[PDB]
Amino acid sequence: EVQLVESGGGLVKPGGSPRLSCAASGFNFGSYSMNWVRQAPGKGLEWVSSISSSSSYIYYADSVKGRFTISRDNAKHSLYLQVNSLRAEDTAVYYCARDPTTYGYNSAWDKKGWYFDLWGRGTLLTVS
Amino acid sequence: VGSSSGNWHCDSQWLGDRVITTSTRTWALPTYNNHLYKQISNSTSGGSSNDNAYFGYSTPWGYFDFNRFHCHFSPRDWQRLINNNWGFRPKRLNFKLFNIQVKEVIANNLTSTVQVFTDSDYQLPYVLGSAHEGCLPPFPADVFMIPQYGYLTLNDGSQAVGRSSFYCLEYFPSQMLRTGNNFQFSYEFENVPFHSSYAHSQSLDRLMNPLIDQYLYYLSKTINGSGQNQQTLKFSVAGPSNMAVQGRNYIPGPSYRQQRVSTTVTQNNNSEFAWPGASSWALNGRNSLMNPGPAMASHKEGEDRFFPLSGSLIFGKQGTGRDNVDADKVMITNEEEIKTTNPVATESYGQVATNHQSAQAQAQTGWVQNQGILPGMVWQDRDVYLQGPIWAKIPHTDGNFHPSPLMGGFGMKHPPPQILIKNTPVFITQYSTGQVSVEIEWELQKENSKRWNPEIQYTSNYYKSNNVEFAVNTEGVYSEPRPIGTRYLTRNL
Amino acid sequence: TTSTRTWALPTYNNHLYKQISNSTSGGSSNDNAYFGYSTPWGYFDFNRFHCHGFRPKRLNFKLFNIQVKEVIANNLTSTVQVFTDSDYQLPYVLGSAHEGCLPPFPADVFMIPQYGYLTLNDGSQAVGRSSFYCLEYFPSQMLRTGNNFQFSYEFENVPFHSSYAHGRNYIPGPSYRQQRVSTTVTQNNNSEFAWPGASSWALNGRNSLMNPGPAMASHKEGEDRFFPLSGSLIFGKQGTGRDNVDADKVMITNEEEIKTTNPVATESYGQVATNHQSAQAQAQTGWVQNQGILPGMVWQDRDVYLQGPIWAKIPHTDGNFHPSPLMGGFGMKHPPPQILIKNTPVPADPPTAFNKDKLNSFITQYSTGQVSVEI
Amino acid sequence: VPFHSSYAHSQSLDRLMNPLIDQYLYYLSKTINGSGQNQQTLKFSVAGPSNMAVQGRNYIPGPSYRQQRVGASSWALNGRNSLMNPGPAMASHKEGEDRFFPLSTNEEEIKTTNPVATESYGQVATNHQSAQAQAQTGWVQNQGILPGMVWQDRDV
Amino acid sequence: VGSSSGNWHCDSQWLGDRVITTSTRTWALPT
Amino acid sequence: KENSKRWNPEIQYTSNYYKSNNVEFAVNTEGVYSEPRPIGTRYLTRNL
Amino acid sequence: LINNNWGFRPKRLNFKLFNIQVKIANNLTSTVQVFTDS
Amino acid sequence: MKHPPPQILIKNTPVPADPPTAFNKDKLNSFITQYSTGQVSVEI
Amino acid sequence: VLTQPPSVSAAPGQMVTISCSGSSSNIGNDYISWYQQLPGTAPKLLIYDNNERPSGIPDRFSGSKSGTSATLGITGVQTGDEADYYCGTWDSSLSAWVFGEGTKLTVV
Repeated sequence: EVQLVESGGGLVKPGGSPRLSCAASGFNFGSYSMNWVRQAPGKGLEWVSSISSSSSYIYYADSVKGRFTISRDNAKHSLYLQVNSLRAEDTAVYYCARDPTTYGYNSAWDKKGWYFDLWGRGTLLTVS
Repeated sequence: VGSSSGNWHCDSQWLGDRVITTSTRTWALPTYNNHLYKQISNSTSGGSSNDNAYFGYSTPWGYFDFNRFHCHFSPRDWQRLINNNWGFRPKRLNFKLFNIQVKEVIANNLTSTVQVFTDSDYQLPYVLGSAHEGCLPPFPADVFMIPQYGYLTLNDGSQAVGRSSFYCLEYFPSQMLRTGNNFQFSYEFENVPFHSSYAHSQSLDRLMNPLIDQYLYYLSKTINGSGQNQQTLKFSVAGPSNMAVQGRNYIPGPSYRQQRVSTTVTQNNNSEFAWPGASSWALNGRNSLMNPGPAMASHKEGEDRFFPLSGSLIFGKQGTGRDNVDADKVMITNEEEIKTTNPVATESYGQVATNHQSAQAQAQTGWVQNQGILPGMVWQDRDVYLQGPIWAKIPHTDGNFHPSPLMGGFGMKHPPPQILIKNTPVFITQYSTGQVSVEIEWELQKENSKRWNPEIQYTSNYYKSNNVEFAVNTEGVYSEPRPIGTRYLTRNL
Repeated sequence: TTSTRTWALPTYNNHLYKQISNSTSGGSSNDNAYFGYSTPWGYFDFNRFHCHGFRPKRLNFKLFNIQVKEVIANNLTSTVQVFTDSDYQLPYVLGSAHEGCLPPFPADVFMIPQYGYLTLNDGSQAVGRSSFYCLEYFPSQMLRTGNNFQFSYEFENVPFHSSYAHGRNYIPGPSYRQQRVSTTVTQNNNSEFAWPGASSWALNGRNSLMNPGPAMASHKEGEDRFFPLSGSLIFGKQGTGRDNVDADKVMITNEEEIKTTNPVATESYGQVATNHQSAQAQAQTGWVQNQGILPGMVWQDRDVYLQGPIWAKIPHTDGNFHPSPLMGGFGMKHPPPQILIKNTPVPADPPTAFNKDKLNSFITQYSTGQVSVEI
Repeated sequence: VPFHSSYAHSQSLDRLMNPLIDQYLYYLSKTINGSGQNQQTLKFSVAGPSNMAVQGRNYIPGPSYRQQRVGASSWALNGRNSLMNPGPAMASHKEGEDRFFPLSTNEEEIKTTNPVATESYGQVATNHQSAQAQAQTGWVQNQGILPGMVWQDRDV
Repeated sequence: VGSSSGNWHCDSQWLGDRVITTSTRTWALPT
Repeated sequence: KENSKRWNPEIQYTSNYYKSNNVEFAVNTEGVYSEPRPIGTRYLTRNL
Repeated sequence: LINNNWGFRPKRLNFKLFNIQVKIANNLTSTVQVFTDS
Repeated sequence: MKHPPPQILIKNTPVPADPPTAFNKDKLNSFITQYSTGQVSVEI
Repeated sequence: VLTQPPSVSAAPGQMVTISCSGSSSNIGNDYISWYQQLPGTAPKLLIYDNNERPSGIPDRFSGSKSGTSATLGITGVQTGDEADYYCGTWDSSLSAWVFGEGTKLTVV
């Protein structure tokens, strides 16, 4: 049915550049807002970045801002997170999250009202 | 040749109960259709459908359009209006066309003229009420291009009919302007009702005194209980405890059902229902979509995600494409404010008995999908927006009901006249630029309200951002980030 | 006409404003949900015909012979506050056909009703658009025992109420069908259809009964034993109970005089064609259970009764059609103003050291006096 | 009294637009990409000259009561049925077919502002769609007055 | 004694560049 | 009076639409009036 | 006031004291003393 | 000074180049390359 | 910032109430959603739009938002319901999505 698979994770030395690809299958990847959520080992999960359906709206968390780039491909049904200047704090499990609601961008001006109805299994990324 | 024929006037003067807005823009008028009148029809575009059929003519004339509220109001002036006032309406109009500069492809042509006239007898087809593009820009530093004038008339398929009328615009008298001449004219708006820029603080069904019983009775029980021959007539009195059954004087406004579409795409049915599930009306064999249609609430309380299929006005954002744009590009307006006196767009009006009950017959009730006018209805007209149109022309007909237009604004039998402009043929490659100033005097209705607690106001977002709203970005592009409705302050029902 | 009555105005809510919602009343259901406020103020209601073609013209209201009792002795220094809402800035409760009307028989003494109003709600809760009105924030006249109060009102022009009985050019008025109910119980169906079978209209996801509804003939000619389920004004007889009183405890009014210009409430309006006939299909029809306005329609309003309401207020809206109220009477955008009244609270002995709290201990008090209203 | 109007409109109610210009209004053009499970989306497009059926309009045609195309349409008064004659003013027949007439001369000059007598006024949704339930409509066989309507009276 | 020495005035008149706020209250003064 | 030529709209003091058990600056079920928050006077803007 | 204005300031002050009631039973002839410090 | 000598703002009125000849919604971005000159006298 | 109690513990069949306090910019302003995460699995949505419940989610879980705080209430607690709970919303001041600190539910 509907699934999200995250690959690209592995063990990389600090300063190395990796690329996390999220492949979607079972639905129309073109009409949904996509997200990256990471969870550091034994700690609460953290939101990282988001990209719109047309990839015109892109948001980043402050911790990852400026060193992480998020891109989306609609033809290949794939979501991309490029990583630069990896730091020890970047060890986590990277979850690919899907947001069904488009309401933040067309019906509400004051508030986004997002929620994540579909989650990827996640790919581990370790810096050593 | 060396003297200016007009100055640059942009401001707003807020005086007492009236508003005076002035706007000056720079324009460019190219030579449309190589100074020719060409018949157009769906056949020229291929004529794929009977619903899309059309017949008409395209003319070399251009025309000035300032039928959108943004041409006369800045975002601050519109905020100043909608927060402080219960109503407004246009009174006077003044138009000026000056600083004519003719070019030839690039050098100046000093001896060329520009023909301009107004139709004050309304003898031409009035195209200014159809919410077309080509309006004077929201932002004063934008130089805009004048839209071409064309009209339609009776058609059968792509073919014409004998009754079809043909209009030559060179058959009107028109003023001719060289580089030193200027054109100006004044217009008096006919008397129209104030737009109601307020939201009711009461609902039509709650108008009662909650502390007191009525003296009217309703039928509480038709049976004593379980058993045979249990029929009875038991009349409880209507009171605070049950407010649904009380007798009422006034009933909600009319409805025409629309389909509800959720903004969460996962919720929507997996089928193509954009046209097949749409509400429409049919005229002479052609089915026109009902857009936006009668004024009805967009959604029920607690359901802002859904919107009526065609029942809302949907604008675009800056740089949005013409065809099949993504859902984050559009701006959808909700008409929830009228939810107190008006039925929901996506809900039925109510129920009616479909039979006579008897000992052998159970009571049957069918749903009312559309309900026309009934004595004792009350309703609210659609709201007007900063991006939306101002006036419409009331079609000249034997009869109408509540002529107020369905896209919002002021229905007028004699609206502001069309302003036609073209370059004089000399052909030599030629275009002209210049200035346009339009000034409207508005009337205001102040609020005397005794409400104790503070109102809802339109306010700029408090938080930081890369850009500030209603302003240019780093490239110099001006963008209106959101629609702004007029209804914030409240009244009693 | 001229009326004079004796009123007794008590203290309501202990001189206090109270938020009231269905949650205070037990929570009810969604259709009965409400949010509002109850006020210490009382108000006068002469809106019924028994208190006093034809139509009103002028109005004169007098309030005099003020007397205030402490609980019983006379307090001659007490005041009674009264004001009229001539700008219609308060919610208008006089058009809902409530109780508290001055008694028809002139020798009776009536208890003035308490003023309350409703506002917007999502439930027992309120929204940000819900408005709170403080009646103390209006200028009002203060009267001791010797003072009197008097204001005159000019009815805005309304049409005469018409009281009389009466290919084609004109056609009958609109209809919204009502369920039929026999006065003989064994004829009705043996099931509970009081609410399930009724005609309703929906507003913001709530369903209100259609009562009394559009003006329609109560029954066809020859059948007097039937009355529309929500289509008639039902009055209780003198001494009738509040809940589940039998059919001989009430009075069911009938509109049958308007049968000439108006369709029957129980019958359909008519039939329309539902298809195109052809060699392959017969002509098909369907019933019209409800009909809006059509060009050529004529209709009569609902009749007025000695126990019926006189006027109603037309809501302030962009548009309305034939504003005459459906319960009967004269629809007016500026009807006779509400007259609000309360006793000024008199505090009991306050503490002898300053306590910043408001004073919750008052002298038990009520006022009596005289009302006279001329039309 | 108002002057009786004695002219035929050269413009249809649905064709008052400037054929050369797009509208700044949008309409929902696509609900699905298609031919697959979970292919759901919202695509919007500019109402324009190429699709003129979806454009926003300020006014809608007059009120109608159906007639059988040539079972009689009727109105009940005091229990007694009565034929509806002539009834509300409506177009006698759709353009191109002159043989048909309403069951109860031709008015065809009014077909610009008025609905055809033997045609339904239009369609209305009868339900809320969902992922479970497809959208449904139903035909309007009679429509009373609505705000924003315009119509012609009957010819003399 | 039996005649009122004043009336109840609370309101706000918003006039041009000026405002007039009137407030009436009920007080109790002990010893 | 506010004379500003500012193009974009102001920050204003506004009531919040979201539903609640009570109305701000209004009585509660018991009859007690309350003031929810401190309201300062500075919303409109001027140049320096 | 605050949304529509750049500034405000008081001008005139008019005070009134009336409907005096001295006290449980009324005391009709008792007086209340009031003065201002100008 | 609370009210110093006012700011005197000046610009050249944009003169657009040849338009597309078919109506385009967007604002015109192509102008004639142009500048102005003159005299200024200030007397205090 | 969304603040939740670090742990909650109740016996099976007992009402459990988990609530995360928020500022005006985030919880007051936006709809809040709740996510429950098992020890070896990715987070799964529990409640969305304050009180709405996704299909496949039991009736026992309920949520409400009052003022600036939203509370998730679980009734008829079961052994299988022991997992991490996070409440998240969009925060306007930060202009980023914020998750609560997390709440470990433990049944004895």
